[PDB]
Amino acid sequence: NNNLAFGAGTDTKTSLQASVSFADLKIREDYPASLGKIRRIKQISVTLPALLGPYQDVQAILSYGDKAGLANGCEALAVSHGMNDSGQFQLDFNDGKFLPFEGIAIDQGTLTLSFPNASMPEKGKQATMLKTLNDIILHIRYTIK
Amino acid sequence: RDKRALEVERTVSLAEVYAGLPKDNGPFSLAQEIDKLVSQGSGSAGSGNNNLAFGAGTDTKTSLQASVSFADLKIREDYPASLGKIRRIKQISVTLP
Amino acid sequence: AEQAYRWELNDDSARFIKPGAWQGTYAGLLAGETLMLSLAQMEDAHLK
Repeated sequence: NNNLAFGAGTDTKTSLQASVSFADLKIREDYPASLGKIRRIKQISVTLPALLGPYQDVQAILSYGDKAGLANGCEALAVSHGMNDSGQFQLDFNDGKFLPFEGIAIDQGTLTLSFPNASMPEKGKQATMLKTLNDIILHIRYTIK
Repeated sequence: RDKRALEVERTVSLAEVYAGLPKDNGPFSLAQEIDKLVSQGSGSAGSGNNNLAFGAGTDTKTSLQASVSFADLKIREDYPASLGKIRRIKQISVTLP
Repeated sequence: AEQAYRWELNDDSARFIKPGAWQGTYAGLLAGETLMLSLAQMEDAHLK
């Protein structure tokens, strides 16, 4: 699950997908288990320290594998500017609705990030931006209870 | 039926879409042409909905109208169609440098 | 409201709404008073 490849399904062949496994991050080891055994994600933001164009935007989709107990549309996230970027227009913690990735367990899952129109031999518009991409930063906010 | 949508902000430069017009549709530069439209009495630029002209109706003859077509922006090509087929505008802001 | 209860407290096995509030024999006259008790049992278990 810690791979870097393209989309296997239809009409996503030119999408650069950077996936990561939650179990290989070992976030549970950062605190003792006597604090609490229930640790679940609250909110995930994306920072992309990349050189951008003059008036340009990043297209990126941060999605999740398992749609089992999660709400409708809370499995994905759209990155637009990539500087402490969440999918929301206004990140409001009191709107009454569940955030994207809220309630996902710390240990299990697979977190992927697709970059549409990425391949240069098909002349994608994001082929030039990804050459200057240094790192992908995930601000994972989680609760311990 | 209510879901949380992938809500996306896209920045559009009208100088880069008027210069990026096809060959026989008469592309132009935005900064040079406004200097041409303002200085003289009447004029026009471009073809179709991606034009630069004046108001055709009453009491708007002195109004410089810069129009653009949504279908020529090709915003739908920025994401795969497997994400969703319903894509609708939420809010539009204007920056004038 | 039960599925929002199960998602905030990590208890999928939790069950407060039970299929007996509608009695077709008596036209279900206490259907609202039975579900109002089950919503009160759900929130009192949520506050604790």
